[PDB]
Amino acid sequence: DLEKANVRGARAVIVDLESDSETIHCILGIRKIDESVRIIAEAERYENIEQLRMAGADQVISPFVISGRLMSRSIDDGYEAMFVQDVLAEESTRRMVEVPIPEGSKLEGVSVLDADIHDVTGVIIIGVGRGDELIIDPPRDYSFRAGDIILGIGKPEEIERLKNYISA
Amino acid sequence: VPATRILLLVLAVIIYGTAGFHFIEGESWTVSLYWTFVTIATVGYGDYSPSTPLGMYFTVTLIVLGIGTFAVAVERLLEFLISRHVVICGWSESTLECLRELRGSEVFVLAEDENVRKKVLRSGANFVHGDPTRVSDLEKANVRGARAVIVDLESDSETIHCILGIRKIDESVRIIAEAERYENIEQLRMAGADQVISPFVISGRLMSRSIDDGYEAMFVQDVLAEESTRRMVEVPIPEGSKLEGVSVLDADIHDVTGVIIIGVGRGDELIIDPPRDYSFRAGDIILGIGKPEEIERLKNYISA
Amino acid sequence: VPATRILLLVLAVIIYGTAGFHFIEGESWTVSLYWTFVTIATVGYGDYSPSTPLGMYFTVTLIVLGIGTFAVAVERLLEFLISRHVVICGWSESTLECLRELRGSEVFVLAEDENVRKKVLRSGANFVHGDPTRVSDLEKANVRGARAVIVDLESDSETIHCILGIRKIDESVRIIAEAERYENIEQLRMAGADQVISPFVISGRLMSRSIDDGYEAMFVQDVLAEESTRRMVEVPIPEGSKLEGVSVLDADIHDVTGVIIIGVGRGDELIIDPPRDYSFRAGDIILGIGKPEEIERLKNYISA
Amino acid sequence: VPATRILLLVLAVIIYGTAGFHFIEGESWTVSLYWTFVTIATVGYGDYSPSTPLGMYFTVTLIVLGIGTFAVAVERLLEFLISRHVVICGWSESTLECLRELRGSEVFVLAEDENVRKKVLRSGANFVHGDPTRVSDLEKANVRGARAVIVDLESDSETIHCILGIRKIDESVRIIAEAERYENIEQLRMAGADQVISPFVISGRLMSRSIDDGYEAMFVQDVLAEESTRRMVEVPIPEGSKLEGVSVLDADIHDVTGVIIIGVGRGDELIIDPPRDYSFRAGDIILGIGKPEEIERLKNYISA
Amino acid sequence: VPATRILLLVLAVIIYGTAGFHFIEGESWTVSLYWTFVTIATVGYGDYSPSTPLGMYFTVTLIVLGIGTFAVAVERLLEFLISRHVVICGWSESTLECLRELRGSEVFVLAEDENVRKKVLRSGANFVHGDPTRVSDLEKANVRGARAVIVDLESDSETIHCILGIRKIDESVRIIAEAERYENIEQLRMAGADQVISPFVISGRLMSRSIDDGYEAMFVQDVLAEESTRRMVEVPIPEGSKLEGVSVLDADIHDVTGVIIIGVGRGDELIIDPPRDYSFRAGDIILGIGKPEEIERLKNYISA
Repeated sequence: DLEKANVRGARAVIVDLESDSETIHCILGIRKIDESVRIIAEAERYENIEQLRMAGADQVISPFVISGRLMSRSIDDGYEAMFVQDVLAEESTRRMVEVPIPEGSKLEGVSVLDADIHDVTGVIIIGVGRGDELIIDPPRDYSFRAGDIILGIGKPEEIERLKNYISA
Repeated sequence: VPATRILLLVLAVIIYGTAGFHFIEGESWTVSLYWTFVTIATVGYGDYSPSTPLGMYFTVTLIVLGIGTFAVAVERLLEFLISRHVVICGWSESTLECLRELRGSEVFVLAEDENVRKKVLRSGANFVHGDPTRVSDLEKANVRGARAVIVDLESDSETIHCILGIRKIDESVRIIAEAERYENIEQLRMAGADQVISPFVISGRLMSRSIDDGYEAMFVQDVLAEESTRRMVEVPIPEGSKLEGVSVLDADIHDVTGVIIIGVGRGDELIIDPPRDYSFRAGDIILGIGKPEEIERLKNYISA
Repeated sequence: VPATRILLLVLAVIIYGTAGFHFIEGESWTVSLYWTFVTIATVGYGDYSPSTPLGMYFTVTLIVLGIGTFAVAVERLLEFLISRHVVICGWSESTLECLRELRGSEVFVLAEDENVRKKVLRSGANFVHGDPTRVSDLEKANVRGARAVIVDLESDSETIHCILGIRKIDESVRIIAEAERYENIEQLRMAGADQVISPFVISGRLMSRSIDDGYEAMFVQDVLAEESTRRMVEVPIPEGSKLEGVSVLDADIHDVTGVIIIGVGRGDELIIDPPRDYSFRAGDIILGIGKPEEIERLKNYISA
Repeated sequence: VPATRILLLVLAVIIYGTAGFHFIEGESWTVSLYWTFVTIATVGYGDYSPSTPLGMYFTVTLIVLGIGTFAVAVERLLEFLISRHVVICGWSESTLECLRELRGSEVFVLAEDENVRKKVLRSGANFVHGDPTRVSDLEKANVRGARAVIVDLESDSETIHCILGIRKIDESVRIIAEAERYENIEQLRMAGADQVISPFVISGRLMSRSIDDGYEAMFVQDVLAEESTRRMVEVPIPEGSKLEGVSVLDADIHDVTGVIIIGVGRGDELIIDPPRDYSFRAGDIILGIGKPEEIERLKNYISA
Repeated sequence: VPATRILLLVLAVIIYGTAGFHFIEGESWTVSLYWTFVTIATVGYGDYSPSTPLGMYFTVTLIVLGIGTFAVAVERLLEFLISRHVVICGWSESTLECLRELRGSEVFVLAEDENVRKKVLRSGANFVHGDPTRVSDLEKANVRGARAVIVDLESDSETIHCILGIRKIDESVRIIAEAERYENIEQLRMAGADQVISPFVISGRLMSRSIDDGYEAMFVQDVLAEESTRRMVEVPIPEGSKLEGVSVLDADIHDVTGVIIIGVGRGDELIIDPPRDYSFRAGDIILGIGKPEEIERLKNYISA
């Protein structure tokens, strides 16, 4: 019944079943068929995240851990929960985006201090990602590479200015 | 048997014994009271004892009627001799991780299931048995003196009922509710919750944004964890600081400190990525991301 | 162990101790009996005690055989020592509010469920476990001597069945029933109910008369609540009163007393807004609304 | 704790107390033993008591080590000092009326529900908790030594399972089963029930024959009741009677006695309204209807 | 109540009584301490007793506060004065028969239900309440030191989850699983099970091979039952035996010993009906069927 639903030709599989044992079983059944498809799982318990990542899921998203950490941090004032719940909605004025660095750009080897993204463009640079790691608030000696992913927050005019600023 | 009834029964035995000994044996009221206690407790010093046949018969009756009554009374007596807090209504996984993050504070848990008391007492929180929708059981768990109430019940109807019960008790306490469905967010805000945290909407948007590459989910689940090098903390601008009237363009907080100023909040409104001519005030809550050394440097920079 | 067997065992110990002390130590039968109680109860005054080696050995045997036996006997004894009524058949919300207003009297609640025992005993009524449709379980709850029986069961067929059972037991008691549907009011009155109260018909009529403005529902739910200023009282006309044979036009109750005469009743009939030619009799019940000062003025007005 | 170990512990306390009092206070071994019992039992007459500081300290140690030990010892001692039947599997209304008709005989009841023990013990039958389909619980209820087992379970599958369990235990006992459906009669006979009583088939045929006038249902429900003047009893023809070889046409039992001979049975076969040339034997069971005077006359007529 | 707290409470009573008697009645500290013990133990010799009204009142207070406290203290004191295991995860029929054959060893049954405790303790195993999928509830049941873990849960996903948890705890223990479907045997072996037993595949193959005549099912269910005459035994070849380097054609086990050589095993492989050129080694396991006399003859045959 997995091979019914075209897992081989797919580009991403999202696994959210009724329990976590069923999620690990379905992830093993998916990895039986296509060993390179992207799997996004969902952990119903905190202990099972390393098991869901060992079983084969590329990205594990645990909603109850995020909910508990946003509940415990909103006792005083909930600016963090407001930030998290408002940056994700595709209706607001500011958007969190991923902008890739093309080959032949103007920022090969350029450090983030000399690049000066926030004053020139207006995009808040919260992280520079590469491969399967994300470096949140990178230090000033961080030299860019062609192939890095810049994760930022800004108005879409600032996003267009950032794409035109890093363009080759 | 209710403790108060046992109290009356033992008092009646005491009156019976004291009056009987006084009238039959002719000892004073005080001696007779003392003799009655000594006898029904089975101490029996023998400094006083009946010397008449009637007194002997009476004493046997007091022994039979009084020793058991006194024994039950003493055992019942044994039982009675032997910032603010946070109240949690309902038991789920979200409240479990919230209770993990709330160590060092006094936490009550109001839940209907009796067989969760072991995990509530192991997590470090006092368990209060009851129904969270009922006002009397809400009241017992000290909703009045709390600083925040966290409501996570099975459905949204019970959550709205709990929020309205808490608003019937205390109109000033903080309610943090959790939405199970998307459309009930505005209704949970209408009932009186101060902030509604909808976890399945966040999870669905992260699962939708994690198709190409999952940097957003990594960012959220990393900065919410208090284990990384960078921490999301809110610094307040104190009364009488160097930053009143100064815009963020004149400030350059990321240039002088190294924290990433991702938002400035006032009251219950937050503006993410504020524009350059946004004038700072005293009381605006700065939401930033940085190392704790940068956090202490930011506190020293915005000082009075 | 059956209580009666424990009784025999303790009596046997008492005989053994009394005869032994009498024969070995030479004290009177009465002193020996008293000494036996004092000893096996572990009181031990010491006014009497053995003075011979045989008596000492005997006393140790009595201690071993008697103290445990007496202890078990007293604890078993503990268990046995430790207008007219109203019977309520079934447990629901209507009987709950009826029990809330009926404080001070003796109420026996007859119900099938055993888990309602704690809430019945906390509301202030003696719980009688049974089936309200069975005749034997009705006779267990003392229906014969009661002054009213309130029937409210799960369906309407069960209510007619319980009414038929009570009428098989007693042909004079007052039965109050609750109808679930409008069609069964005549069947409940034919089966023997002295008054049928239909809550859903009242609720539907109030919900349909509350569309424009709901002063009818406010009037009903304010004069039935015993916390408001005005109360709906029934004031009976005594024999030999001043108002035997006067019309209600000539009597003029409202201006002289302050009460509002909404109706008068006789036997099992009621005349709402009685016309001016209605001549009063003795024994009539006056249904009125007023402040309790006006109620006492009306009561002093209709005196003999 | 094993009783014998408690015995050793109390003996050790007794040795400790007796030797201590003898050596410290200088009383005789016998007095010291007596004092030890009086003290550890908490009797405390005070005829003997310590008079030295060492004796006082020692006595407090004996009190602490000895009173609990003696208490546990006496309570353990307390414990040591202090035709055939019919088994019914399952509890229904049919078994309730069967148990009403079976007064004076020893009846076991094997049922799964624990909350029927009160009505089983009130009806006059011993209650055995268990599952009737399991062979161990079938065995406990003494199926081996019974004379008849009556099976009335919730369905026909459980009834057939119970019949096969009883046939696994005893192949000679009598099983009386009840069919809930019509088509399972031959299967309940295949499993091993000696007679299958299908009540809904009898009820349906009486309800079908009672449309015009209900004389058949009146006849059945009247002659089965042991309250009418006529009774359906089975008389056996004894060995060596006057009726062997004599046909019913030569007999004229209704002419000489007045009973109505409605059937003659042999073994497990019954022929209702037998023809005139049916030759009687010795051992044929005559099924008749008549008054008990006619029954005694019929017994005197067919005698040896 | 913790024993140490009860200790403090009784010490506090002792201080209260001793100081009170000393100051009110004027006896020495030692006599006052002794009197306090004699009184709160309810011994009451009467060698010392209060002689003033204040002392009498005080004594009644000590009696009430002290007798219960002392009683609880002595009972608490009473308490202080007076190969490797196999873990079974889940409870079903297969684990029940496995527990029936595994008598003599130590078995820890880990199960979610609490009502299986009595049948687990009656089958002869220590019950450990928990969830077999959780890692902490696995580590509670001592999986680390066991010699085999038997996993049989409700579904196959739960079985794979429990196997992954045990492999996270221990990488050397032997895991035996039970497959519900034929597709999950390879997933259970990849997840880490040392042996997967599929009962439904064996049952389906035996039911399909029992159409013509069922000698296969009789063979399997007779050689697995340890009540028959023949037993299926594994006989290991020791180091230094007489059969190192001989073929099975030249060894000729069956005529000289009487056993039937159905297969030989090495490591984790098995060769059923091994060909005649198979040369024996040391450490090989011989799987055979025979009478125990033939088994002992084979064991003496393969000696060093």
